[PDB]
Amino acid sequence: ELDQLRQEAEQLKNQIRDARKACADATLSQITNNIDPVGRIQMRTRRTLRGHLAKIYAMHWGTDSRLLVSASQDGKLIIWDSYTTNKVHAIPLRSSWVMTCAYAPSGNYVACGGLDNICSIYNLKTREGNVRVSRELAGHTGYLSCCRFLDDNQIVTSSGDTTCALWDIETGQQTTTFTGHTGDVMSLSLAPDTRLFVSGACDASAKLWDVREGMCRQTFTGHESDINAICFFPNGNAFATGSDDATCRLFDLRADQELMTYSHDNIICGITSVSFSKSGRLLLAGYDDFNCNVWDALKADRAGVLAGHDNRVSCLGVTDDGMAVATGSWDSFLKIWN
Amino acid sequence: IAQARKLVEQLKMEANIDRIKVSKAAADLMAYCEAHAKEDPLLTPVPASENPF
Amino acid sequence: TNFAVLMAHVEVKHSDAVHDLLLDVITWVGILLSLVCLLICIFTFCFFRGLQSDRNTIHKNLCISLFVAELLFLIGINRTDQPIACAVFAALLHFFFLAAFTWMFLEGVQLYIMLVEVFESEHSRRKYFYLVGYGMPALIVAVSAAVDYRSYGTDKVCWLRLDTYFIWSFIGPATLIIMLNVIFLGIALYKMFHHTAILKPESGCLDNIKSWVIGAIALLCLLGLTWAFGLMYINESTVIMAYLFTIFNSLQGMFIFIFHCVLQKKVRKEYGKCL
Amino acid sequence: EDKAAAERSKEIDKCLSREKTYVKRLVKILLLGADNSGKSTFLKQMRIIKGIHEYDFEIKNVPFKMVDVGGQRSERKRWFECFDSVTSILFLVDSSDFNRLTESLNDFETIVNNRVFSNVSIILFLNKTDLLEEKVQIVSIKDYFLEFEGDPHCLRDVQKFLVECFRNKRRDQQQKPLYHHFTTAINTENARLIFRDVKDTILHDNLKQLMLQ
Repeated sequence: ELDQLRQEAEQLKNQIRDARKACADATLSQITNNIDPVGRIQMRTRRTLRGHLAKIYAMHWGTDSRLLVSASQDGKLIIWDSYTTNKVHAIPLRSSWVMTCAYAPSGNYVACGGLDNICSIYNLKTREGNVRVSRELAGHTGYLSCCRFLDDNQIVTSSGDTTCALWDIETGQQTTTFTGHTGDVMSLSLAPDTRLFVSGACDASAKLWDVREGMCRQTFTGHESDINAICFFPNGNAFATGSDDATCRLFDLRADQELMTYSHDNIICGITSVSFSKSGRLLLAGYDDFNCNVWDALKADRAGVLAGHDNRVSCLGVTDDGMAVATGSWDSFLKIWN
Repeated sequence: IAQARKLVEQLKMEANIDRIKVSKAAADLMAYCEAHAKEDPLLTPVPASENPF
Repeated sequence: TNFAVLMAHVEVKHSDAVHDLLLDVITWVGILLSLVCLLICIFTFCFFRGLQSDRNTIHKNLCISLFVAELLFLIGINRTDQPIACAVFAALLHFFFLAAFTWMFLEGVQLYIMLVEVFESEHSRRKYFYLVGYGMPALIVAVSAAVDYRSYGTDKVCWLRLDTYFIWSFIGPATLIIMLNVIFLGIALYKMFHHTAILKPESGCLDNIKSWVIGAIALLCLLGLTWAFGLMYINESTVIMAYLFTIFNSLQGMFIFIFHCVLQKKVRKEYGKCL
Repeated sequence: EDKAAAERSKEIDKCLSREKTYVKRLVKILLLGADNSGKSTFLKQMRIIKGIHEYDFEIKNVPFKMVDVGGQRSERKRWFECFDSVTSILFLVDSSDFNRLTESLNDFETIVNNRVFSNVSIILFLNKTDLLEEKVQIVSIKDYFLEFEGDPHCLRDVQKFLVECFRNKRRDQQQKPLYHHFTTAINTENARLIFRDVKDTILHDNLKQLMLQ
């Protein structure tokens, strides 16, 4: 019955596969074969941050490219100062299992979450000079894997129970729920216009979501394992993601097709984190081989290896101005490259 | 079941959304590369005189 | 001349003197080879930050004390024509040879800590470790100088004296340390056979001792049990017992480097990362 | 001067230097059981009392943390295995309802064989053992299972049979040992047994360094 229609619309193309083979001329490699390679990229460690006690899972930068926050399994948040290696604030936590961080654009609030299935919002600047818990948002059913800010009074979360949600901080209730997956959700990225966002999954698939209306518009596939990280090209018209199959890929939205693949022959272990650059010419990726690789997006070859971490690299970040690379591994030393 | 109907409706609504040629949607990244190729510090190194940080 | 002079209480008079040359050449070669291998380990234990614990400090301080003592022995033991030099040289040799034995006793203390009181302690003891390894060799020198000070320089060699029984300021503590370090070696040997020959054996008593000959041999270097051979030299026919002292105790840096610095996984990986 | 804020940066560091001796002196063990295992009664009778629950106590001036997961062992993903710093896994299973031993044994096999838990110890608790004497005379173990060779009326034979079946599916040699006991509601000796079974797994790690094997 309906299975035949589903097969006709999926297995028998019907603009889902036929329309894919009606938009590509030969390959983007033909167009890009007229660009000289970037060359050799060598980076060093400028400053090293110490003070944590356990492994590090997440970190986030700031709007001024000067202050950053990071989380550890110890159960503390530290607001650093990359210019002078000085600690400004240290905030304890109620749960020692933490997986996410955030940093409000106005620099007045800090968000956190983990295996307690609850998001916590702390106020930074207030009278009497002390940090205290300001909001405690609960209502999920799985476990949080990513949370981001939109303004001072709106926050978006993604959970491991195959859902995403948007919240109103002032009241404490949800407004829109994005359902419709099969596996867990491991990442989330916000477009640089505060209008849409993109969510990965554990079913080797990714989806693009609209905030206001609240339904999916585009779904992409083409992997064979869990999808780990995701981001945006700094224009709002492309993205790139990696998986546990040790392969990276780049996806578009208007053409609605896969364009570029990044892989090798000695890469057996998978990828953990993905981040882009200012001009989109530097894709930076972290693996569990105690290293961190740099690919040029247009080409499909490496151009730099960032060694120096004794243990597995877990978090990667770039600034807004464009002068930093922040890395955090399973040891307790954040590293800054320039 | 309602799940089959929801899946069929999603497939129908995910097919007639129009498309574009791959070259036209693939030269955009190349154009953006030289659109902001001078403000990227990690790509083109800058003189060290810009403060000791 | 020779190295057994440190642990000798009675003078020896050979005949058809051929053994003195073979007792001096071995001493020279052993000290020269040990001094080289005793400096490569100081950098390993004081520069790398991954290998930092309560056991690296003991090794570091023991190596430093041994290096200073051996250098002083090489430089200042035939300057007999000068009294002022000999007095101070003997005092320095006494201090810097007692410090090494105290740091050797701390190794047995560490073995007891690691194999009986298994759990970590509430408050740190890394400061007390410094008050006992460098505190006792100060009080001992103080009282020794108080009793009789002019007896710091002989007519032939330059250290202590044996007509006034004054060499027993270095022998008594050494033998006490050796006797305590023997009790410690036993507790490890009982634990290594019992536990790993009752928990993961099966039918068959095929000498479990063989599975762990190394490590057991390696601990002999740190515990310093070979020095007892110096006590068994009381006759001209008993040369075979002083012959082995100059063959093993001079070559102590070599063993302590080839067992605890170039035959372990953690140090090998620390070198490989730098490479 | 604005550069006189370093004092604050120092005041934080001291705060993080006083708790460095509390992580090196910490032991964490992970509890696992079943619906009828008896987790609640065992937990409540130890002078101690949505998501993961945590309990903290001390035996002979040594911190101990109990991490309890409520009905979420079905997560077969790999990102959930963040319990790589645990020292022991404590499994609880019943021994009176013979109809549900197969599923429990399969769960035990699945939990042990994972590669992450390769440097941890396994403690086994067989609950009941007080209802087993009053029940074995009416039901024969030869019916539900057919591998038993001993007399199906002596308690020792069935106890050895259960222990052997549980212990014969632990593979990959033996990097760390396995233990087992027989307690239901002692609430006076359970703490001591765990303490004596977690001390040994630290001797078997200390001796490895002092042996070069």
